[PDB]
Amino acid sequence: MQIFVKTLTGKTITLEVEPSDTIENVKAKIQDKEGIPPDQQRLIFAGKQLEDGRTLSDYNIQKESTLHLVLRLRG
Amino acid sequence: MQIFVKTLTGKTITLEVEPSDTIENVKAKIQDKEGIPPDQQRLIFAGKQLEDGRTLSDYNIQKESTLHLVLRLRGG
Ligand SMILES: [Cl-]
Ligand SMILES: [Co+2]
Ligand SMILES: [Co+2]
Ligand SMILES: [Mg+2]
Repeated sequence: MQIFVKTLTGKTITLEVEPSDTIENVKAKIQDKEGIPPDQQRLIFAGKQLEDGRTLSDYNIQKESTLHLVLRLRG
Repeated sequence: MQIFVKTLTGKTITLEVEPSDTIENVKAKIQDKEGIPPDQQRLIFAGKQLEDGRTLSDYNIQKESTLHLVLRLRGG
C-alpha cells in the first residue's frame, strides 16, 4: 500500500506502508527520505494531528492518502 | 442465454451470453455496459474466481446464473 507525504519543502514523497503501521513507523520512513528525525516530526491528516502509538487504520488512512509533515519545534 | 452480474453495491446487470463464451468475452460485455477495463475486473461464481481462458460451461454456468463483479482497486 502507498501513501503520500507533503514534506517540509512542499514536495511530495511516496511511502510503502501497511494498514497497521504505527505513526512512529511512518515517521521512521519519513526520516529516511527527508532527514527530519521523528522527534521533530508532526504528522497531519485531514487537518488532524496523528499520535505515535496509533495506527494508519485507526485514522482510516487508506491508500493514496496524503499526510502533511510539519516541524515540531519545542524551544 | 442470459446471466446476471451483481456489483458490490447490489446493482444488477443483465448480459446476453453463450455457453462457450470465454471469461474474457464476459469481461468485454461488462466493459461495453459499464465502461470498466477488463483488467480491473474479477468475476466470481459460487465463491470461485473465474479465469481468463476458460469458458462459462467449464464452470457449469447456465441460464440465470449470477456472477459477482469484484473490482481491482485502481492501482492501489
Ligand atoms: Cl453472445
Ligand atoms: Co439468450
Ligand atoms: Co428459470
Ligand atoms: Mg503496497
